[PDB]
Amino acid sequence: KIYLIEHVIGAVAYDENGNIVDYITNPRDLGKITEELLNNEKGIPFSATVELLKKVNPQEVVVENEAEVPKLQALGYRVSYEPYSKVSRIFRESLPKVAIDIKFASNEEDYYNFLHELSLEYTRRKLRSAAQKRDLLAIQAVRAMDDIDKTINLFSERLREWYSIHFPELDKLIEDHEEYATIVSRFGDRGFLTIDSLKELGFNEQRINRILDAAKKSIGADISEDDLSAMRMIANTILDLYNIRRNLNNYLEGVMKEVAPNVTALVGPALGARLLSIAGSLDELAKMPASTIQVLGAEKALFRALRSGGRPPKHGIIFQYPAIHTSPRWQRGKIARALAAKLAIAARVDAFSGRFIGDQLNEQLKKRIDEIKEK
Amino acid sequence: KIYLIEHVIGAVAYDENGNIVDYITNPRDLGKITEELLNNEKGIPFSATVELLKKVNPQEVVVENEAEVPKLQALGYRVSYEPYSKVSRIFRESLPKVAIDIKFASNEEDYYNFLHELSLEYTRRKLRSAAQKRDLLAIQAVRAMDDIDKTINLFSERLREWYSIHFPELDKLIEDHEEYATIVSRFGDRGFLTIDSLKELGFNEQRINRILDAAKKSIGADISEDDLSAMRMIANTILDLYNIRRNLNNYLEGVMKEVAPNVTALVGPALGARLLSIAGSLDELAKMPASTIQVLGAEKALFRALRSGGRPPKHGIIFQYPAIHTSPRWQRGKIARALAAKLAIAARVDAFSGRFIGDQLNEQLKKRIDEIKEK
Amino acid sequence: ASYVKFEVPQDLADKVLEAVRKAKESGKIKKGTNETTKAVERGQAKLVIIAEDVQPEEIVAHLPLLCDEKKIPYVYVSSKKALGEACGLQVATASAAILEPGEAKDLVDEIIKRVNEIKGKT
Amino acid sequence: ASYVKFEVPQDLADKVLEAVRKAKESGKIKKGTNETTKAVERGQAKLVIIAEDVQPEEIVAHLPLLCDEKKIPYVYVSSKKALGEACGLQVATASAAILEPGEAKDLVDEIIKRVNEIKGKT
Amino acid sequence: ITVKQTNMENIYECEFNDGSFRLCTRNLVPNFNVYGERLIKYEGVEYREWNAFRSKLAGAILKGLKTNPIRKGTKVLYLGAASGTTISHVSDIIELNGKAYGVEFSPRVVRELLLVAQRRPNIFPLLADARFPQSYKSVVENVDVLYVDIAQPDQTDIAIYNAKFFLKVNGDMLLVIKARSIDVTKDPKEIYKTEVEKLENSNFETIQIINLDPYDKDHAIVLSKYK
Amino acid sequence: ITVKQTNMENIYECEFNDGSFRLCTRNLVPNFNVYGERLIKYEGVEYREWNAFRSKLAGAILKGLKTNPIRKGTKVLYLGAASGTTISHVSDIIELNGKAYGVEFSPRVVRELLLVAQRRPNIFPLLADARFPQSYKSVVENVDVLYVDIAQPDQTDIAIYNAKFFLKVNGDMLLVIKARSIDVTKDPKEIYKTEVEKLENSNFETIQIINLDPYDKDHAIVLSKYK
RNA sequence: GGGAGUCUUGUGAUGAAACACUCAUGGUCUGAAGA
RNA sequence: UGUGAUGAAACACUCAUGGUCUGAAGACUCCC
RNA sequence: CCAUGAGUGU
RNA sequence: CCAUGAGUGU
Ligand SMILES: Nc1ncnc2c1ncn2[C@@H]1O[C@H](CSCC[C@H](N)C(=O)O)[C@@H](O)[C@H]1O
Ligand SMILES: Nc1ncnc2c1ncn2[C@@H]1O[C@H](CSCC[C@H](N)C(=O)O)[C@@H](O)[C@H]1O
Repeated sequence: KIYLIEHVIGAVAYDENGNIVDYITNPRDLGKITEELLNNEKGIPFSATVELLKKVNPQEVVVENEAEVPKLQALGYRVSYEPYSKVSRIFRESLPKVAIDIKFASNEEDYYNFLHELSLEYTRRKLRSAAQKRDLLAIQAVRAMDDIDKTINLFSERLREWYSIHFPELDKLIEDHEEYATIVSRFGDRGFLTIDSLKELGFNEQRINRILDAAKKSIGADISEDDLSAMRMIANTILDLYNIRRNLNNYLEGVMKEVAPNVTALVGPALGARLLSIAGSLDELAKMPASTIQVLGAEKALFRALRSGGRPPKHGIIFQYPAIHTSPRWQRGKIARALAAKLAIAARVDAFSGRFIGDQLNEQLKKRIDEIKEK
Repeated sequence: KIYLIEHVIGAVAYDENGNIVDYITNPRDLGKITEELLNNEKGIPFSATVELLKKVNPQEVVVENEAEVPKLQALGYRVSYEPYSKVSRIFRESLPKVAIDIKFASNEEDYYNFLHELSLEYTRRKLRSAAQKRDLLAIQAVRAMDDIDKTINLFSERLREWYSIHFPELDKLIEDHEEYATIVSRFGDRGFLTIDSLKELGFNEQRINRILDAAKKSIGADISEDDLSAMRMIANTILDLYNIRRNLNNYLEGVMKEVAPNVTALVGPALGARLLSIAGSLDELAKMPASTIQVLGAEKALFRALRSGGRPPKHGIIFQYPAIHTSPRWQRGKIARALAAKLAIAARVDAFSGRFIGDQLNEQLKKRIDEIKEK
Repeated sequence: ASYVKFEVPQDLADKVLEAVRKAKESGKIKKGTNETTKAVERGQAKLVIIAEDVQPEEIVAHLPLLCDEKKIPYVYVSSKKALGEACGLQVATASAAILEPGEAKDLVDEIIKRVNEIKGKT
Repeated sequence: ASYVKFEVPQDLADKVLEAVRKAKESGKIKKGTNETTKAVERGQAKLVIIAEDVQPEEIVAHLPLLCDEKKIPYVYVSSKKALGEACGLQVATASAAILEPGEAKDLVDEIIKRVNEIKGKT
Repeated sequence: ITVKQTNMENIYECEFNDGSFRLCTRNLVPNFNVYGERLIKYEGVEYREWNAFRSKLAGAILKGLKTNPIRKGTKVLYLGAASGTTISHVSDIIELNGKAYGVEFSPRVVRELLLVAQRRPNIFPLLADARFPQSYKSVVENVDVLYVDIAQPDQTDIAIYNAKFFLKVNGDMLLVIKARSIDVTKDPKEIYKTEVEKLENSNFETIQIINLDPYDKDHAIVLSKYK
Repeated sequence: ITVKQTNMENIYECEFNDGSFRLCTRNLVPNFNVYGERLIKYEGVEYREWNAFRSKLAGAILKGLKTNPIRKGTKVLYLGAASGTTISHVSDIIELNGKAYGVEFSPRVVRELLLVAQRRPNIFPLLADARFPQSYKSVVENVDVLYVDIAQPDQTDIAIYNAKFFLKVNGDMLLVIKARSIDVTKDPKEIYKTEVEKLENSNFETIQIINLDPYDKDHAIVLSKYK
């Protein structure tokens, strides 16, 4: 029975007493070790370990990792594993020393110099594979989107309060922010409004006259071109952001169908991205119970209920789902509970690499929803 | 002794008993009555009143308003006022009726029809005189600036988090948000960076090399042009906002020196505007004690101390004054108190239309500051 | 001065200063423009005294506005040095307020009623 | 199936279904994938049982992952209807968990130790 | 659904689709709503749903207001009209015969008050400071009810000043006492006692004292008769 | 200003211009600070100001940490090194002779850990999950001290698991107990007790238990010896 | 009221406090000492 | 230095990690 | 930060 | 919403 150790130091074999039976030292090369450590994560044995398992011809071997075991079984040996064995400790107890003994380095001084830069290079590599995950860009996108959403509202609310010094009657006459924004942008003074320029936006003539009549009869203030042009900066920026938002939504849709199609199938890119942002990653959303997905984004409300035993939230960010906020109050709980269930399945089939199955998921959901509404 | 009444109905003279000695009915005309109502505010008697004070020749006359008295003393009569006299009450008790009796209208039906449209037209006029005030444009401008300030910071923190998926080392290498955004905007991919484009930003030759090396050895993720252009949308919005802020700053400076030169002299345009924004107007800023102006913008801190009997804030928005936040904690209290004191003087000379005196105020202030710092 | 709305005879102006002094001893007064401002805002003052020789004028100009809003009567004196040195200060004051007359109750009530007559009030 | 990490013999598989049943009576179990997930995240579960015929499979693929993070042992059975009808349900179940063994402690201890052997653990 | 008269003129209650009970008034300007309120037809007559959380008057009614001095043909002086939410309902009540003079000095808000007063001949808007009744002296008459809902530290004094100007003897004043806008530090219940006392010294005859909670926090309304 | 040694190796106190007392450690990389801390020269030697509010170890000391198992030339396993704030100071302490292995699984944060670990040969960064000590098994050696400051519900079990891997017998473990990251519902004082018992059943010898308040709210740190 | 089945349902029935902003009004420190 | 001495908690945000509901019932029909 | 009245976005 | 670690703006 031979206890096998795998380290930066190379590959070492031990008897059950803790004496080095045989060893094969690794090459002192940053490149190859870093790659072999990454490979070892998947269960792949060191190349130095392979050679050593040839040198010694052992009946029973026991390794540190359970992921290695089937790999070495495929290689011809009978293999098991012991997680925190006495032998594995023995090696590491003598690891300041036995680095020199098997000649990995001449002295302690530049063993550590190497191990330090191995670590630097080993994590540099891991740092990169994290950045290469596709769902991150999805997350950053919706976050910027929500920033633009928020800003649009702030700027629009500001513009209305501001521009209404000149043309107060315009505020309550135009419901939509983008429309309001375009008018302040194109004209400025209310007395520059004309039928033809206004027909160009799509305004039915009936509303144009109401706008124009309000502008004619306006109890607003007569104001200089400097004052108006100051306001128009915000109006143009508001218009800018709406365009950027529409561009980002289209981008988000692209990436989201790519990285998590089933979730997108269920709640769309925006709300889907939004849930990824809350969970942290696609893989974290996958590991969640429906009971969590259902309340994501309602943490203040949630822990309020948990501390005091009060009423929990029915829904978190999930509230944005059309079926929920449009439906009456008593149906919302059940729709959310039903959605979250399917979302959780959707997240899991998505993350563990399943192909699209959203059609039946949506069908199942709308079935369940239709039943709820008939009562 | 004749008690005189002034109303939309006209001008009526009463004895102390409450009988109409004589009256002169007003014209049933929106335009003319509205103006005399506005004029009566300043003390100017109705034209109907003058005619009436001629027909009857009373030795002692008494009016409703104290502002009318000096005007009517100038006209030759001995005049006083009783604010809520029995006579004025007697008049209005019969105001449904006496409109018809002195024939201002044929019946009750279209007295109110008229009185309504006058009221609509009278306040419509006042609505305009309020909007025409210059300090309002100052307040909206600076409020919007702070809205942009807030947005610049949010988008910048988003962009850094977002772009660092591709190029993380750039984040800690550029302190300035505007600088950072400028890199992402102009170049995009990190491998597109070139020296001359960077010399153009103002980068010293030494930093250019540190940046270029970082992009070379970057452990960031390789990403599509779709992914990059998404980020650059945010980057470009940042730069837009920076320009608009400065344009708003120049606009603000002009308005602030126009509407409040003395205050502007003490603390600059923005902070002056900011204080106007908290008070609501200049005339409201003026009426404030120094102890309030000192803590404006610290309402959370202030009302906590008033509720609990704890320690009050030293400074509100006044904190932004360079001398204060640069100074150590114990000097701040004395500097703020001195500033607020001078600010109150500045506000009052501003509101009550005094000509510029900011130079001596600043001089007085900088003296006290220097005295404080010499300890 | 332009913030001075009416004319105070010196017999009245002197009876004013005396009413203040008795109020330091037996009642409660406020000294300074900022505290007078708060006294009007808070509705504590029964009588507000403002100096006619303030430099610059606008420092106390808001007090007429404030006092009419809260309908608190105000009176003028000729010297700011005298009013401050009345107040128990060895320095000037631009304006002051009496919160509690005490043994100046009768004295104040006559002032606030004389300044009404010169204000043309019936 | 692909979420099934190791191979469970029907003799072992039967000792599981029985072990679940006694735990309904004498201990505490959780039935359903969502409750099982919550049981592992919270670290309450002593033994996790997963069915081999879930459709789609990915529904329960996460339990092996979750169980290794919190180091809770897991086992497979062949039929989801069988695991559910054990659990005191007349409907299927994809996965279940024993939080408290009760009168099955000895039975469970053998299962969690036999699945160790086929896992190649010394 | 069912609509029926209550003890007070032109004020009705609704039996609803589910069985809830909400206040309403007879719509003076049918097919048009001043805030977001529901429009309801019953036996071909339209009523406006009166939200109590918004209107203090509706609250005081839902809180046991003994008698309402606002009815068909009432002349009311309304200090602090604001956006016109509440005053619109009293417009419905007084019903063309009655008149309502709405004082309000905040331009940002009188702006939408304008809109309400246009469709409603009942209402005579006034952009003015309720502390100086001399500025609207020349538009209004004496009144039956003095409704006062103004956020001011000296709100009570203001009301009294206005009363001896425009409030008929044996007329009524509804005074909304805003505790937290009078003093955020003092106990709301202390303020109520001291303010009612002020009314009682100016020979007002306190009829009823209502707490608007839970519809309005830290608020009370006084009904009293001027002598 | 004045600087002098303390009861513990490579840990110093400062008398200041005003008369305040703040902890500090000897600058391993002079002229360079990992966060915003003051750099201070005294008799031509540079020290780094050790803010206790940021570092739990500095807190534990200022709260009466009896003895420190982290000294000159100590080998430590540091689970949850994060941005490198605290671990940079233990770098100063162990001083090139000693070795510090920082496990941290948050890349967003290891990003800035790297910067600290390049400048400091003491520290060996490892982007790995402390729940799986097998994944960094092949890089480290055994250690004297197990410093565990990880936000995890089963944080204590993780620590014990890592312990029987890498912690020398008779080594010391500093385990930071995050009550609110174990359970926000349960009372912090209840949690401290139940977790320490986990250590004692796993034959750690509880030496000292410190409450970090006010430096860290709802936090406690335990010192015990592994057998 | 007694009995008897059917469909949906642990791949989730039942119960159950989603989040983020703007405007307008008022409540807005101390008070004679300091080098 | 009452034209304000002395005392004395200015405001707005970002990221990372952990703490993330309940758990078996609901709806219909047929026989006297 | 408290209270009142009017609104906005996902 | 709690705690921890890292930062930003007027
Ligand atoms: N001194 C004053 N004179 C006139 N209006 C005042 C005033 N002080 C405050 N107000 C106004 O009074 C209003 C009080 S809010 C009252 C809401 C309204 N009565 C309703 O129930 O719908 C505010 O809009 C404010 O602008
Ligand atoms: N399972 C895990 N394995 C390793 N690190 C973890 C972890 N869970 C949380 N952490 C990390 O532990 C850190 C706790 S804050 C402690 C920081 C460090 N001890 C210092 O004082 O400087 C967090 O940054 C978090 O990213």
